[PDB]
Order: sequence, then structure tokens, then C-alpha cells
Amino acid sequence: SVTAGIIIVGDEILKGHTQDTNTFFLCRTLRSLGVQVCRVSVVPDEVATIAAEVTSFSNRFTHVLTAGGIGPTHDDVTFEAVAQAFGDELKPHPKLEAATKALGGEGWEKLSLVPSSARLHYGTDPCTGQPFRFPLVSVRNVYLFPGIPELLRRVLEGMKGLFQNPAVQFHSKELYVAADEASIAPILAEAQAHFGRRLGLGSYPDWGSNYYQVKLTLDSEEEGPLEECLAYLTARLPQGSLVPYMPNAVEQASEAVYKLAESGSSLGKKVAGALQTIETSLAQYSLTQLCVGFNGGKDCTALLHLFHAAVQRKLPDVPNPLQILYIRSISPFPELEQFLQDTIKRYNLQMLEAEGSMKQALGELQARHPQLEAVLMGTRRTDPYSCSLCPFSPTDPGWPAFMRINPLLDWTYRDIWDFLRQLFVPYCILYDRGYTSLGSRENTVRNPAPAYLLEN
Amino acid sequence: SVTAGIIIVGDEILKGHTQDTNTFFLCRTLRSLGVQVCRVSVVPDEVATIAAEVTSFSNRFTHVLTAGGIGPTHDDVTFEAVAQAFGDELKPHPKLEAATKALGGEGWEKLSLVPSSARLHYGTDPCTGQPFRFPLVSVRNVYLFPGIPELLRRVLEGMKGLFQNPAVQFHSKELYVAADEASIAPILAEAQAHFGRRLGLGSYPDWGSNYYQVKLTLDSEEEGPLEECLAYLTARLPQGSLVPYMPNAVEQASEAVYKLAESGSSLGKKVAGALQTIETSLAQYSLTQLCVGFNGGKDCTALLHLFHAAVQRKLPDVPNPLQILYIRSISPFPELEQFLQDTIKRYNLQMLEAEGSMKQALGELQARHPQLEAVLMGTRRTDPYSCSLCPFSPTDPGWPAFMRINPLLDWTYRDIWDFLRQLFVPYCILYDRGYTSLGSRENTVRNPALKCTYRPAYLLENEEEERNS
Repeated sequence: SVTAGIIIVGDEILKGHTQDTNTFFLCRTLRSLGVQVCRVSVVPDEVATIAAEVTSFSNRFTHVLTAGGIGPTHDDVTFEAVAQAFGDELKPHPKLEAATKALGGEGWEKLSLVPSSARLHYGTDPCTGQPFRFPLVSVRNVYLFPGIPELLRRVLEGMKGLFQNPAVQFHSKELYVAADEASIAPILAEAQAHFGRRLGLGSYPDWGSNYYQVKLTLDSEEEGPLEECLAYLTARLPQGSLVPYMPNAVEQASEAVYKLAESGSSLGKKVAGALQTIETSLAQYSLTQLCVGFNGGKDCTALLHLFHAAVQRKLPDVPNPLQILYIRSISPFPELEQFLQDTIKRYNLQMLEAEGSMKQALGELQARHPQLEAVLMGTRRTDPYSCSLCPFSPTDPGWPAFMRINPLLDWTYRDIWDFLRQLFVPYCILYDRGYTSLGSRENTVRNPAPAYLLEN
Repeated sequence: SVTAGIIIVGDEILKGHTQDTNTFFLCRTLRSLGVQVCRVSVVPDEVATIAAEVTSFSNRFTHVLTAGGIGPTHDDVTFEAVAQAFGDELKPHPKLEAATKALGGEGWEKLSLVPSSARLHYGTDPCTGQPFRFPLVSVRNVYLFPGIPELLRRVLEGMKGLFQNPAVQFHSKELYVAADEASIAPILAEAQAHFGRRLGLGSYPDWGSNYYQVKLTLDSEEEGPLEECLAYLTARLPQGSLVPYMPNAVEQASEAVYKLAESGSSLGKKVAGALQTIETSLAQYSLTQLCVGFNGGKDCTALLHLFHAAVQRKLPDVPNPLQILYIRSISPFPELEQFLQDTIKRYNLQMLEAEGSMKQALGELQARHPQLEAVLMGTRRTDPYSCSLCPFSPTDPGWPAFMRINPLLDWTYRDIWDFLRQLFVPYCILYDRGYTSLGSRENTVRNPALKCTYRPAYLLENEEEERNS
């Protein structure tokens, strides 16, 4: 049981000028090394305050790690505070003097003025593989790191040996629960009691996903207790509470979709057909010549995901940035605003927004890009004009002439939903609230008393 | 003098599972309101520890703001901790009971079990305009916020009136100094003494810039002292320490480049000519047909900047990412690779990678991209082959068929460096370290002329000395 406390010295973080990113790194790294972090404290550049906090933490924890305040200016007073807390006196340390002298050493006198009882630790910068400029100063069980975030990460990585607890290795499991915290709290209490000291079970909500509301976290020093509690909980919790959620969209999406295609299942065959059409799309036109019609709904969501999967594997070496065509005609829904920005961010899309009917946007697009010659469409066999549609249907004479590709032409509503949910693809949350179609504000209603249970 | 302490509750934050973002929002918000935050504290889900910190912060500071631990599980124990801290007893507050009963209220009894001395503060959620689900719980000068960052931001926005200090207004301003921290340390000490408690002066280094090393920070309740200190320091500090640097190398570059072109100066004329060639390029081919040859160096940096300005002027609508072709030295420098990575995000470029001879990379490209037909080049007329070169030159017969466009043909080394620095365009750090020309690792060395512990590249006064390194 090796514990540690952290003291971050910085006026700026308290003021709000800059955000604190050192604390997350320090905590994560120390967790990996086998050290239990018990407290964190942000304090201003004041000698008395820093000295009090150092004294308390030193008495209470095995290791103490301070970040910031060892500069050459007047506001840098960590060394002085550490001197005070331990009744030491500040003295120029010859080796730090030599370090400053090897370089320019103008006005660096304060950088070598450290507590008399200090000890130096030399290490290797992981980025350069060469030794650091200055060694790490320690006093009793207090290690004085710099505040510069890049340098802090480098120095901690270089000197992490100093903190490794060999006796302890931490093992952790994550679980996604679709129920709110209130419903499962009793089961968690019972499980924690039954297991007691062996493992720590915690819970916290994370709000922005279609597949879980709460995240359970299991922690232990050994691997076994984690699975034992997994079994206990899978039993106690109602069946299906847990979700095997994976971040797929960005990278695994390519191979995950292809795997679903090669599987011998109905949905697998539908995916295989859509992907064959999309591959032909890539073979007739350059991607600079293709664009995906995206209104925000599911059909367009699935189309975009399939196009991404196909593009990646077909064209890994080329940058292949995705282009989409977005039409607004009615005052956007709030959920739609959020989803559209999120989607373009995830996929790194190119939005050429015309506002009106699709044909109008198509004219605008012909104007903006002379190379574009074809549009991918999420039209389907359930959508009217269904008998006339072909996988490749050319644009009407009046409209601006583009050749439309309909990979999802034979896909059915049930298939769209199976495909989206099985791979955990994100979609507009309104669908989860009982709306079967995303339309204008006057157009939208809920037919059920989720959307993915409606049969037709 | 309204002071505030902050207590962040949650084991997960400490273990490293998740990062804490509540603290930045709380600190920024409280400063905007006129409240000085004196401490922040992260504590585990333990009653004793939370209660100790609560007692301490309450006795010492005007406001105490707690985030987390008011959930319905057992590991959430803020209410009980506060009860302990003030010797109070937990008793259900009927209004919170009515709230929990209004909805299903399954397992929500713990959400209505608060200290007997609790006070409720009702508000309205700024996103929905609807009243909050639950009110903000207060005990003494201790305010119990939820832990979910989205919901906490909503709640703080709704009820921030509770903390507004009318007596105080904060003024803050930052300065960019091209000097090491040690050199200005004495001047900063003297200025701070001279101003005493009128104004608060801090300094911190910022590492990723070609134009400044340190950032000075002035904080006060009035504007006058800030301007006074600006004058004091501008006088005390050696000349040129202060720089009017602005991070508009991309958004405002469009207007700036053309402004410099319209100037009747040697450099202005050079920029106008390069831009004329580039505009002609855009008039001949579509952007899908163009790409910028970019090796990371100075010439390509300036070329990309000019090309960007021209594109944003003629086609402000066209969002297309500009395409660039990168050739990798048999042994690239790491710093140059990093600068190229930083650049691809700055300008949002699309990279058509290729290695080997220019001829080889072009052979691969015409396969990867058939639609592409022309390449912009940062070549300059140093050697005779380039003096023979023309602005629009096709590739030799052997090479693959592309049209090379050389807008920078007549530019001189001094002009390149002036164009980059005057507009504060970012460039590879290696040039500042004494390299005047970046080639493969085994061929290039810090330029000896620039040694004295090496001087920047943009001070070398002779253009011919750049060529030898």
C-alpha cells in the first residue's frame, strides 16, 4: 500500500486562465506504477501555504509530488517553501551550479539554490534519449517536478522508476450499464459487501451515448476477483443491463463492417450487397468525384458508415477525406445541430451546405466543385419511386445532371436498425426517444406509446 | 475580498480513470463573477476526509463549492459528510421528497436525505428554459453541485447569481516577451515591488513559438494599473523584448498578404508578383487538379502561405482542403517531421505521401490521383538551371506528365525570411537552431557562419552562405 499526494502550484489554474492537464497525467501514470493517489491540491505561489501543504502531505503519504514553482522569477517559491517545511536552509548545490554554468547561466542563480538536505536524481529524457538538462531535486519524500506540461510528462516518464511499487500491480475492468444509477445502486451495494476488501466497485454516469447511461468500474490488485465480480453482477443485474460497447467508428469500423459482411447471416448478406455497390462506386469515379447525401437521419448514418468502411480498406495509402452533401430546409432540431457537428468531427467531413430542396443543393454543388459527378443516396425500396430505382440511376433532365448511387436500395428498416445497433454506430438521439422519422418540426411525431423496436 | 474554496469529490478522478474538467469551468466562472479562488482540493469518496476539508474551507473562505458525491449510490457520500462537518443530522427535506415522487422515484430516497439545516435554491436550466430537476442544496456557505460535467455547467450557469460579487471586477491582460525568463526576472521583481498590491504580475514560459518565449500576466481590479505597468516595463525591458505577436497566421493571413502586396516596397512587389502567378494558376486549373510541393522547409512554408491567402480570397466559399505532396528525405529530421505534422492541422491539408526521387513519387501519384495535373513549387533562381526555368514549366519527357508552377522564382533568401517573419508565419524550429538549409540528416549541418551557441537562420546576411550548409 504505497500512497502518494500531489501538490500543483499555480496561480493561473486557480484564476482560470489556463486549464490543468498535469494532474490527469500524474494520476494515470502513478496508477500504472502501482501507487495509490489519495489527494490532490492546487495552491497559489505563496511560501507559507505551500509549506503547510507539503508538511501535511509528507506526514500523511509515502510519496509527495509537487508540480510548478521552480523557475528563476520571484513568483517561483517551491524550493523556499520546501526548505521552510523541513527546517532546512537554502544553499547553492555545487552540481546544479555546474549544470547552470555549462550552459549560458545568466540569472540562473536561483535554479541551483535548493534545500541543503536535497538529493539529486539523474535520468534520461525519453524523447531525446539524452540526459536531462537539470537533475530532479528531492527532499525527504517530496519530489519537485516542473510545471511546463511537455517537460513534466517527459520528466515523469524518465524518472518513473523512482516510484514503481513492485509489490502491487493494479487490474481493472470497465462495464457499460444501460440502467440509471438509482436502479442498480442496491445490487452494487450487495456485491461490494459480499466481496468486501478484495475489490473496489465504483460507478459514474457518462451521458453522451445511445448505448449506456452508467459505467461501472472494477478494481483489484489481482485479476481473478474482477471476473468473479463480473459473474456475480451479470447474475444479479437484470439480463441485458451490460453492453459490450466498443469504439468502432473511426478505426475498427472498416474491419468490423467487413467481418459482418463475410458472416453467413441475413444482415451480413445485405451489408455485402451495399458494400459491393459502394466498391463499384469507387471504381467508376474518384472520391473527389463522389459525395454522400446526408440529412442527419439513420439511412444517411448507415450509408456514411458503410462508405467509410469501404473507403478505408480500398484506399488506405491515400488520405481519402470524406465529402458529404447536407441540405437544411426547416429550422434545425437542437439534437440535430449537436449530431451534425459531432458527425462531421468524427469523420472529418466536408460540408457544402445548400439550404432547400435536394435539387437546389445539387445545382449549388455543381457550381462549387467542377469535378463532382455522382452522389450517394440513402433511398431505399420502402421509399416511394421504388420500382423505378436502379443501383445507378441518372438525374432527371430538369435537375442538374449527376448519377445517383443507391447502395441501400434493397435494405429494409429492420436491416438498417440491425446494422446500426450491432456495430454500435451513433445516431441522432431523437430516434431513441420514440420518434420513428426525423422530419420538420410540423412533421415529427412519436407513434410508439425506442425507435429500433418498431417493426415497420 | 470574497474568497472561495473548491472541493472535487470522486475516487475515479484520483485513480486516473477520468479527467477532471469541472475545475476549469468553476475557476473561470468564479473569476468572472469577482470571487477570488484560493484553493482547490480533490478528495476520495470518504466521509471523514470530505468533512475535514469542508470544515476547513468553510471556516476560512467566504464560499465553498462542492462537486460530486450527491448521487443515489452508496459510494456517493457528500450529504452525510457535510452533516458530520457541521454537527447536523440528516433528515428528509419534504420539497426534495416531492421532487423524487413526481417522477418514478425508485431508489431516489437517498437524493432527498439531506442535512436538517439544508436550504434549497431553485433555478431554471439554461438549455431547456425549464426548471431544474432538483434544486441546488446549500448548508452554511457550502453549495453541493452534481458531478456530471455537462449537468454541472448547466447548474452553475443557472444559479451563478448566488456568488456574484458586485464590489469587485477582475481585469486581466497578457504580453509576449521574446526573452528567457531569467533575463526579465529582475525587471519583473522591481516592477512588482513598485506596484506592490496595486497589481499582480506573473510570468510563465510558452514553448511552441518562433516569436516569443515567455508570457507576462497582469491582473488587477482596475484598468489603470495595467496600462501603467505596460509603460513601466516597456521602458525598463531592453528594446525589442516585447512583440505584438498575433495567432492569425491562417485566418487573417488572407488580408495581410494582400496588404503587403499593395505596399510599394521591394518585398511588397515580390509578394504581388508571386500572387499574380498563383492567381493565374487557379484560373487555369481547379483545386482538385493542384497540389503544393511541401518538404517542410522555408521556401515551401512561404509558398503554402501565399497559396492559402490566394485561395481564401478568390474562393472563400470553396472549403476543399488543399492537397500537398510530401517527399521524405532518406533520413528526415524529427523536428521537421513534427513541423510538417503541425502544418497539416494548421491549414487542414490533404497529404499525398510518397518517397524517393521526385520522378518516382509522381509516378505513384498519377495512379493514386488521376485527376491531379499540376504542382506548385518553391524553386528559386539560385543556379543556372533555375534561371532557365519559367513560371509554368512542364516536366521533362522522361518524368510523368505534370505542369510545375514556380511562383517564387525571383524571390531572394532575405525576401523569404522577411515575408515569413513580418506576418508572423510559423516555420520549422530547426532554422532558429542554426540550420540555414534542411536536407537529409547525413548531408545537412548547422551553418558555421551562424555560430558564435548558434544564431538563428534569418540573420545570415549573405544568401550565398545559405547554399553551402
